[PDB]
Amino acid sequence: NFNGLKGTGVLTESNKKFLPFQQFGRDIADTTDAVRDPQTLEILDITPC
Amino acid sequence: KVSGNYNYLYRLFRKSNLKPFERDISTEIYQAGNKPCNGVAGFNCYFPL
Amino acid sequence: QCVNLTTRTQLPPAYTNSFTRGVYYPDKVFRSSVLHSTQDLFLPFFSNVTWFHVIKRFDNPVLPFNDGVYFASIEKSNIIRGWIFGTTLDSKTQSLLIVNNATNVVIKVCEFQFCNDPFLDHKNNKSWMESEFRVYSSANNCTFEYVSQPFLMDLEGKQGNFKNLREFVFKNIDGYFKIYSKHTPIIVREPEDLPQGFSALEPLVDLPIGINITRFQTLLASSSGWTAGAAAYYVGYLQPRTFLLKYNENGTITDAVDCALDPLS
Ligand SMILES: *[C@@H]1O[C@H](CO)[C@@H](O[C@@H]2O[C@H](CO)[C@@H](O)[C@H](O)[C@H]2NC(C)=O)[C@H](O)[C@H]1NC(C)=O
Ligand SMILES: *[C@@H]1O[C@H](CO)[C@@H](O)[C@H](O)[C@H]1NC(C)=O
Ligand SMILES: *[C@@H]1O[C@H](CO)[C@@H](O)[C@H](O)[C@H]1NC(C)=O
Ligand SMILES: *[C@@H]1O[C@H](CO)[C@@H](O)[C@H](O)[C@H]1NC(C)=O
Repeated sequence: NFNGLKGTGVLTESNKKFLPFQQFGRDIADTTDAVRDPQTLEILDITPC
Repeated sequence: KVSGNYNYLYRLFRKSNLKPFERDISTEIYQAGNKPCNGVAGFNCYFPL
Repeated sequence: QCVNLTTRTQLPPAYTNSFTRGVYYPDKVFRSSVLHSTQDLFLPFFSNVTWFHVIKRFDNPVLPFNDGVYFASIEKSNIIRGWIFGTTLDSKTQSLLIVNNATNVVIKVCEFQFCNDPFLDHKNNKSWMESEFRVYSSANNCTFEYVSQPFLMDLEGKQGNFKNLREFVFKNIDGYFKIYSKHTPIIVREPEDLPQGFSALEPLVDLPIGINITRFQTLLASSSGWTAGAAAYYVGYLQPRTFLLKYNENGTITDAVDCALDPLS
């Protein structure tokens, strides 16, 4: 539950590089799969079951 | 108040519909006709405030 | 206190075919190696953008504002100190002013303290020392203040072989005043109409103040004497179109193409 983003899946460490203004990450399906944890500033990767 | 209140001010004399989130503070004299007028009230001289 | 210019020898405004500049990130999201199509306000390719060249002689007239402004400057001298925007009328109406000279970037929105001229004296004969720091005299009432960290403005530079090319775009939408910035470090080429290539405009700042703007003028700096330098800048407008953008593996904008420009487009 990331700021209202209620989802289910597995969370890995994402190696891609974002920008200071960037906060999310989409795909062809336009569903969020790469997120930024507000407290610790690494990048998480979301993969469904 | 018990004797009435007069501190709060407004204006209902504007020419056209303002766009959303537009601020107007200036006290340009309201006109009702093509005759130019300012200051004292009268025909086409009504104060906006 | 401010002192007027007089004896205005205005150069004819030159015209340059703007090749590919003006593409910016539409929103603060991330994509990766995917094409996209977006309807947005833009400056089209191959438009006759207005070129102003500044060489005793100062030329900076007031220009009308319509649907954002794409501004570019190729310089080294750091003469620019901000921008005057709005519907001022000797600041008895609401406007906003920008000062970003050395210490901080300050944006004020007010029924301002005002001058009768952008600069101050202007300068003494040889050097470009700054004095009479007050660029504003007397007001009625103010609305908004903003203070932030100063931008990368290197002070003073050589005449010719300019490297400081900074492109800003100014957008107004229903009180959202969004300024996007991009500075490129080095251009070994001499200042001409030549520069063309690929670039991206990272977003810089947003202001939710909600005012009305109809015209704008720049801000550049008691005796009358100066050894003339070189300054080159460009101003252009925008209109709503739709663009096709190609992303990359890293997540940056590589190429953009118009849709209503050419039949091939
Ligand atoms: C917001 O700014 C516009 C300019 O973009 C101004 O339009 C004025 O509208 C009145 C309406 O009759 C005209 O009499 C003026 O001549 C217009 N100004 C100019 C410079 O032409 C005005 O300041 C604002 N408009 C609205 C609708 O709020
Ligand atoms: C500049 O011009 C304005 C125009 O009204 C005038 O009021 C002001 O005194 C002038 N200043 C100087 C220094 O000439
Ligand atoms: C092209 O530049 C000329 C030079 O004066 C100008 O008159 C004309 O309006 C410009 N056309 C466009 C489409 O910008
Ligand atoms: C130039 O003249 C101004 C007064 O108009 C003075 O304040 C300033 O110190 C002078 N600067 C130089 C370098 O002579």
